[PDB]
Amino acid sequence: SMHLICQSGDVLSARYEIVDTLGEGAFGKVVECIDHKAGGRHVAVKIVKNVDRYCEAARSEIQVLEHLNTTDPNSTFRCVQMLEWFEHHGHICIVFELLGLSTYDFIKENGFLPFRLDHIRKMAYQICKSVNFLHSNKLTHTDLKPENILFVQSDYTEAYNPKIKRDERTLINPDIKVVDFGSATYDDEHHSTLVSTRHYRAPEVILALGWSQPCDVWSIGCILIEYYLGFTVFPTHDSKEHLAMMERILGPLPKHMIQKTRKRKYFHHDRLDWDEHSSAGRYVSRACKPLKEFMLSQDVEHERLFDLIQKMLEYDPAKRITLREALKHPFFDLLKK
Ligand SMILES: Nc1ncnc2c1c(I)cn2[C@@H]1O[C@H](CO)[C@@H](O)[C@H]1O
Repeated sequence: SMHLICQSGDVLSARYEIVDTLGEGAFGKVVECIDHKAGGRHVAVKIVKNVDRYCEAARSEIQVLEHLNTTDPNSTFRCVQMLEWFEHHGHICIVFELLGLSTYDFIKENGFLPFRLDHIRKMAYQICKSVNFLHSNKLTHTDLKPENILFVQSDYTEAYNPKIKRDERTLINPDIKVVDFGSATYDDEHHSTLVSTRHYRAPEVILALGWSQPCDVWSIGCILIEYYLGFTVFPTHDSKEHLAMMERILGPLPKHMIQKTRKRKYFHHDRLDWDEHSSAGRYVSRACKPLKEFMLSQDVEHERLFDLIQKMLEYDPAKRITLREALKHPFFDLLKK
């Protein structure tokens, strides 16, 4: 059991002393450690469950990272640096540079308040650039979400905010890196139709129409909205409900995608088989609404962000904006000189 080897004070590989837990996922956990063979430098160690599927994903992640960290040794494109890996009591352990809080945890610890728009702009730009780098190297991440975007330094300043009537944390440096390459898939590898359920899943994934780089762009759209609102606009883990939410926010799915899907169960006469008047249906109607109605201001920068988000949430992955195009969107003009 992981609990036997992941506690504060334990030593891994005769080297890494566990300080505390940084975070957890399906795979196991990530712990901060003091590296006694590198002068006491603190690092992050990802301790992977001794379970086939996660061992496999960990081996894949290692191969992806060897490739990315070799192609981009200075982390210009902001993928986390893997320092090494080892085994410990049958657990794969991957050692990474220590980063700050995930963008998820920062939001959580700031009372679910959104990020300020200028930070959203910088972070969005970096995410697009980082993931575009992956896209340039024939990779799709597939598991982009706020937990997998981390601040390089999550240090903040804190003031009372009269407008919200609560104390607010403001981030000092919004620079990020992307983590978790355990699902990342190369173009020449099999893109399994089977993908497991998230808030950040693209419609082509849910409908098993095949996926590739565009599914990442969808996820990034979901992320940006969450950064803007402080909460997710797809809070479900049921697929059909997810599709009903999409329809409420973005309009009906394209007929041609509905026609092509193997997932006939969701539909009836090429319309989503969804009772709006069920208790779940009434929840979807009242919680979800057309995308633009989530805007907190009509100011032009808000309108620019939402225009980009809308393009990232194009249903048809063949028509969805690419990250290469996203990087030229007007929302990013303020970052250029
Ligand atoms: N290198 C790192 N430095 C600091 N924290 C890290 C990492 C990595 I790799 C992951 N995490 C934390 O663990 C959570 C699940 O991966 C993430 O969501 C995050 O909270």
